[PDB]
Amino acid sequence: GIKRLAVVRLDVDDLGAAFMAGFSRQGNGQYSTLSRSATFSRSMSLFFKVYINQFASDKKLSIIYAGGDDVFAIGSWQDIIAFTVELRQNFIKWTNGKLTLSAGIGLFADKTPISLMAHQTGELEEAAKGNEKDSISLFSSDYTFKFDRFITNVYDDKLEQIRYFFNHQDERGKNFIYKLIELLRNYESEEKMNVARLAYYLTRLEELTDKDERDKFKQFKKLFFKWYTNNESDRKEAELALLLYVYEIRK
Amino acid sequence: TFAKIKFSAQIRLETGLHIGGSDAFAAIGAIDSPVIKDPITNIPIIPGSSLKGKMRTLLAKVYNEKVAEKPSDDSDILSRLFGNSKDKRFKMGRLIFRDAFLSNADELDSLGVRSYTEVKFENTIDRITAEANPRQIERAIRNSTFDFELIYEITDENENQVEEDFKVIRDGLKLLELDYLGGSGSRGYGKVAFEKLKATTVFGNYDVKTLN
Amino acid sequence: TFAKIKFSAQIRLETGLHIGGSDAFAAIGAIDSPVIKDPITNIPIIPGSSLKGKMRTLLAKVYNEKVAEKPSDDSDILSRLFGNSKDKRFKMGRLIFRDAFLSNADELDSLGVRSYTEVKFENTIDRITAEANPRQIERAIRNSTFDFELIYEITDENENQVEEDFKVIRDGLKLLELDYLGGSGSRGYGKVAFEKLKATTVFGNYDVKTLN
Amino acid sequence: TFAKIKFSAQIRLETGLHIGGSDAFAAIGAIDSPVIKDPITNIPIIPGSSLKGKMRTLLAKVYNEKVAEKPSDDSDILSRLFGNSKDKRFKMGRLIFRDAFLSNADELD
Amino acid sequence: YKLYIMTFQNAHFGSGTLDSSKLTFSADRIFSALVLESLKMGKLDAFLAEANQDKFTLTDAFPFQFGPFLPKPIGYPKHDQIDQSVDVKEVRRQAKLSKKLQFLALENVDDYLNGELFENEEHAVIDTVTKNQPHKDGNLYQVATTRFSNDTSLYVIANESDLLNELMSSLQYSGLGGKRSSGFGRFELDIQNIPLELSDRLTKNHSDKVMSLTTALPVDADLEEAMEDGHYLLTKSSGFAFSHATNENYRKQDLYKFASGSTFSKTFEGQIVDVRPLDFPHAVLNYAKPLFFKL
Amino acid sequence: KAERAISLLEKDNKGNYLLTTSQIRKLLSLCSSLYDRSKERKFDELINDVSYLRVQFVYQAGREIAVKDLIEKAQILEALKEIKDRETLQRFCRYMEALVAYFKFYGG
Amino acid sequence: KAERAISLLEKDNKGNYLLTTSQIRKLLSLCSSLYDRSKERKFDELINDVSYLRVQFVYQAGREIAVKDLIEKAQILEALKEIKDRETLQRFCRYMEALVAYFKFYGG
Ligand SMILES: Nc1ncnc2c1ncn2[C@@H]1O[C@H](COP(=O)(O)OP(=O)(O)OP(=O)(O)O)[C@@H](O)[C@H]1O
Repeated sequence: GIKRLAVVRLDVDDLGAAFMAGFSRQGNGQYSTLSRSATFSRSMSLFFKVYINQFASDKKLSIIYAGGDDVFAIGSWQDIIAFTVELRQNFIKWTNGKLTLSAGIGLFADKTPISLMAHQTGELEEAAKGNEKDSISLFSSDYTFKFDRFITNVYDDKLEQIRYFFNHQDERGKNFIYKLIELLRNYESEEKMNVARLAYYLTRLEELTDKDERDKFKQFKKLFFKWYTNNESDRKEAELALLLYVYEIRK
Repeated sequence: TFAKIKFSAQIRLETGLHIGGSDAFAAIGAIDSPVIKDPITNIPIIPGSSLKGKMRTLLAKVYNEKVAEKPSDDSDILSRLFGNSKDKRFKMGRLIFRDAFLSNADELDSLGVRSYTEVKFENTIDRITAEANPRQIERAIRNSTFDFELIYEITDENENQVEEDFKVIRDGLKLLELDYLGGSGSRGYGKVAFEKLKATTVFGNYDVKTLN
Repeated sequence: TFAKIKFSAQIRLETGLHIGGSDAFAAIGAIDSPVIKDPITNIPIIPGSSLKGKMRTLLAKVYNEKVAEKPSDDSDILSRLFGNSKDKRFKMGRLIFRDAFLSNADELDSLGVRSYTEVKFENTIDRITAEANPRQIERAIRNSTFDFELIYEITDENENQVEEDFKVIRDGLKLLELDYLGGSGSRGYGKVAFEKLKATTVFGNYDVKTLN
Repeated sequence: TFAKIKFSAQIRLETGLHIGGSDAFAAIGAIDSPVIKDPITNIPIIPGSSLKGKMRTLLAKVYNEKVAEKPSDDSDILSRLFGNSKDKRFKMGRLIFRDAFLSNADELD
Repeated sequence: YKLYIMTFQNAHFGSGTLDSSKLTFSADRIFSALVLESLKMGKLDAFLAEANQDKFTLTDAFPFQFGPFLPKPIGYPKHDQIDQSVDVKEVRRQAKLSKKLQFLALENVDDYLNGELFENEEHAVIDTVTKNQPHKDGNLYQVATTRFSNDTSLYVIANESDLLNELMSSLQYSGLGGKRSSGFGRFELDIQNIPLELSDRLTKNHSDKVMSLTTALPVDADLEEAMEDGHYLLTKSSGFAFSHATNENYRKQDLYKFASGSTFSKTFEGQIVDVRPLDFPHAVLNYAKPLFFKL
Repeated sequence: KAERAISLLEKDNKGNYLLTTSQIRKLLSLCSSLYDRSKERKFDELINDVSYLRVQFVYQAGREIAVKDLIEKAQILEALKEIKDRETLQRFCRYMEALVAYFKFYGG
Repeated sequence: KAERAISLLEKDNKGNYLLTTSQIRKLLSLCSSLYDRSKERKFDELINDVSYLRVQFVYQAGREIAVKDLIEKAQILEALKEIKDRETLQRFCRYMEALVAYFKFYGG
């Protein structure tokens, strides 16, 4: 780990619906009673103002300003990342997958002014809405995904797979991730030429290791090459997995 | 009465240096503090605060008359060239600097190089074990010109000391070349070289004769 | 009061050494870590990080008064020459090194050689089988001069110890020639040779007499 | 306290040897591994890697107390002379060798 | 009357605190800069008798990207334009896009009042730099910068004379706002003669639904008479003074003015307020000369 | 350039690449010693290195069968004659590195 | 140098090269023993090695028929007289290595 900290600002996206005119589906019921619209704010206030204290327990963070709109969770990023993606999972089951959610996690330095520390993390919220509505902004404004593709792909069978299929290689084995990240960025000007260079880095790691250890490294070469020539949005997913692994074990 | 002396020159880096920038977002291929670049493009640049914070320290140790302790309160003969928040005789700084941008990209791509910043492997020896803390740095490439312009202006009172002011500025330019300019420069990372040191006027109110 | 002493010399490598480089791309025929060079070109150069860390290690074992344990905390008589991040009396170092560049290319091409680096074949014997682990390294060519300049400067306080400062520097130069310089040099790869050891003044403030 | 002992000697080859050098390109008349020489000039020299790898092997079979198996892990009485990558008491070696260069060219021509 | 096109590169313009910064800056920054440098040249008394001549005025920093830009009208349009009525969620989500907008194009000054909503063009991104001090307990501070891109320039409109063109000739090589003792203010003055045939609606006589800019400031003889039935937004602009004979540098009093683009109804007058906290040998001048656009 | 180097190298004969990266540790390093020297000086000065670089390819086509099947297919001798400019010479140095990366991906 | 060495060597008579690389393991090593010594000393000192190097070519053209047909076509004896400078002598050493590469390219 590092001696830094992250700041997340989880805010509810859509709010004009389910309060003004969004319950209409049948001509029989009016779906416009004030009681039907008043229970919407009460049902969500229990999750964004009461359930936040229960879900933030046994963690190295502290919630600040736990309201029904925007929150302010500050603390170490060892538990904030595991709390932002987890809080949305409890909101989908509570709403049956009918209300989207967006936020943004951004690390900062120590002993920094809170003015720009809370303002830079807020600019990523507005930048995470250029596509449509169910998007997300990671550490920077370039990682524009759909959030749902993180816990189901990146956090599922991508970031977790490296923790047990690469942890055996240390010191000498950790001299290839820093270069593969640079190749993932230089793709517009260097398109076909960058593809030919990728086949060389996949063979340097397999040859520079133990013979008995080669049995573990047997499927990571094919999975890493397929994730480079398949989709433009898929190429940015490898930059996030390789960045979270370096911040895990280091120093 | 009021002139604008501009010291236009080209900083030639004869040795790759390393200056820690802000956060790690433009170069996350390292383990320590990377080099600051441009937020729009991807060109390694150097801020102008490193040129004033280093030249003033190396100059206030030979043209001083008292042991310093705090900035803006040592050697009044040179405090009027940088700044002072205590003396009423002068407040503004008559040496406006500028962020040196890398203008060597017009002929660098024709030769075909690696990229813009390399990675150097460094470690330490605890005198009890082998390799300890396999860290790494991010130095700068060799041979990269820059745009450095030092602005000098008089304020009427600057009359019977203009010729003496050029002696301090000219001596400070050649003194920076004999010292590192960056981080961890004790092993030989900085050492700049002011190429084509010339001075011209823009407003036109003072003749040029003390070129070199 | 304030002088600039530059120890201009020519490092003549009488034996090809090997220093662990960064990425293995200086030659597409290797298998291990090559030698770090230049990011723009491809000339075999030696960094200055391997000079300060090796000269102080081979010198702090004879000019000391206590068994060391951690760097930057042993032998106060020579801590002011290199640097110390713990003592409040001094922080900056008065011995600035420089990355020596290969300047022997002005006459090497006239003779006609293969290239700039060679590939030496090495292996090991497990005392139970034949050849084991057919690895290979990359040493440096013989007879290659370098530009080594040691920047020295005083800070007024350097008064009643200038004659003692040159005794440690002169002893450390001849002591480095009797030991390897680089990695895996236990078999006899380093062993430098300081040719034309001279010292001149650039700023002009201290007379030269203790040349040799 | 701290001395420098240099064993200056002259190795006289009474019998022509053959050490497999680098690539087979020193001459266009060979087909097998020749002898390593100089990359710049062309003088037959012997490296120092063959001296440490042979002197330590022939000496660790008479001044030992246990059957060896792997290098840098046999006979502690002589491990401090060469080096050990496992013992925490010492890491560097106190016997620095040198690549012997042929200096007989002053009278061979 | 005459615009002065100038582009910025890695500048700094704080608003409230030194660590924060904005893409633009208030109009009082330009007026408080030419007067401060007039004493260093030798004509401080000449410019004092020129700013108080009614016809002499300045404008705020407006963007210039292949065409002059103007701020959006505050409060306009009213509750009558819905722009493609489809659903209550689509109309409510697009109304905030016009609120976060900063400046409109010169050709959209008439189409925005009829019914058109769009996102503002990305001019530049807010980037910050870090600094510290080794010989002072290892302290550090954070400041923000403004790096323009995509050919983002500015322009200021003033009056043509044989004295103003020489005072602004040295401002491009002397810094303007932010950290001046580093190089955060150097620019290049692009002089021009013919502005534009459409941007000539600057009047100060008749009142036909005008719009005050450059932080207006009504006079004591005309405050509530022109404030009733209007659209404005109170801001904040203050800071420590900068003198050469005080040994303390007293704090200037707060002057909560307005914003660039406020729509009132009548025509103001424009005065020059003097900021004198305790005592000073000079007088802290201020702009406070809003213009009007016919819209 | 990089398009015809992914299908021509795969089209061979008998499987299991007998030639390894150990017996080709010279002709792949001499071409790298020319790319760095072409950007420092002109092309009219390096006329002696071009003649010697071509001999290394022909000398290896008679001592091993794993070389004749690579030069005639990839047209190594044909590219050594079309070059004549500094910009054209730099293209041949990048084309040689492409045939090495794909050679180790399918085998080794 | 290298352009005229690919067409003159192919133009022979009877096929199947009877001369192998085993019977020419002397004249190909003496030329390499002179190129490496020319870069250390001057040309006026190695005047005795040049005279002995020419005799080896004439001595081989009388003991085997596979040598007379190679000297008269490649003009080996003519190039040994035009040389007189250190730079010119280095060109003949590189020309001899080119004839060996193309010799095994067609046969062996
Ligand atoms: N917890 C809550 N319960 C009920 N109403 C709420 C709650 N939080 C916010 N609101 C309503 O939301 C309105 C503000 O919405 P806002 O304009 O911030 O949405 P928005 O930012 O435009 O959404 P989007 O970013 O999707 O465009 C307020 O009028 C308030 O009544």
